Amino acid sequence: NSVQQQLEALEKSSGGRLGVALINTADNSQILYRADERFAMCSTSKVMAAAAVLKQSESDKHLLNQRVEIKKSDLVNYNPIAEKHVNGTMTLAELGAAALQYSDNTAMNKLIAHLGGPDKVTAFARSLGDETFRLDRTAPTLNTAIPGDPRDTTTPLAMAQTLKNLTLGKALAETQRAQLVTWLKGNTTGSASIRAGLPKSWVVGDKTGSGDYGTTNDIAVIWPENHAPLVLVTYFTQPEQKAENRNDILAAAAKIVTHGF
Ligand SMILES: *C(=O)[C@@H](NC(=O)/C(=N\OC(C)(C)C(=O)O)c1csc(N)n1)[C@H](C)NS(=O)(=O)O
Repeated sequence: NSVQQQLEALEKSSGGRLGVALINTADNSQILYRADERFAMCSTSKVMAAAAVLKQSESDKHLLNQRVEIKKSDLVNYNPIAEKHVNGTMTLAELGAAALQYSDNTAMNKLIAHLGGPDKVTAFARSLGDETFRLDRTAPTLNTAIPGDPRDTTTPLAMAQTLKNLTLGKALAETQRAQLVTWLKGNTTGSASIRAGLPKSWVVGDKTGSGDYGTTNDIAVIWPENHAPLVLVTYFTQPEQKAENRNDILAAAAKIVTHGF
């Protein structure tokens, strides 16, 4: 059956709602499934916050090494890196690395605070031509992922387009683009998500997110060995608040849409 039929069948088996957008940069073709529907981004939103700081750094050569004080009161629900630095400092670069590669929620919050609040992350997305993205809350409440809640949402297509712009395209000056890509490639949290649906030796940069309603997300740039890059967003969410997360669904979707590549 067709790729579309395969995705529909995956969603049917899934017990939830699947959103996929793949951009094949070889020919600019797309594989879209519920790609204009809103999903809670959860921690995939951290890419936008880190990139907003990278944009600022273009015009401030001291920004990435700027010290940020980490206090006990900054710790939240999940902060494996920031907890190592309580009573000390981390640089903005180190906070970007922790936010993206470990999904440290304290690090995300420091990025947001530095920028001046969630609305400034939204403004940065808008500056990239993304009319869809919105950040409304800090971590961890940005991961509540309540069905139909527009807060902290985007669509798979909007996020795939913006991720392509960020990592391979026109959003950031070169040094900054390269830094974002280095961060994403070194992600530690994505083994069982998109990466698990791909050949083991393909190079991937990604950012995961998991929240309530079993909301299980991953956004990736994928470099095949003999082909142009693919940009892939896989979002998944479920009807019940305490549903288990389902990274296996994301891996399955990735395998479906990258077949033949
Ligand atoms: C981002 O998506 C972020 N999610 C959370 O902080 C929530 N749970 O995360 C962990 C991994 C601890 C979990 O047990 O699911 C969460 C659930 S409900 C709520 N308000 N927050 C995590 C840290 N990012 S990820 O990339 O590791 O998924």
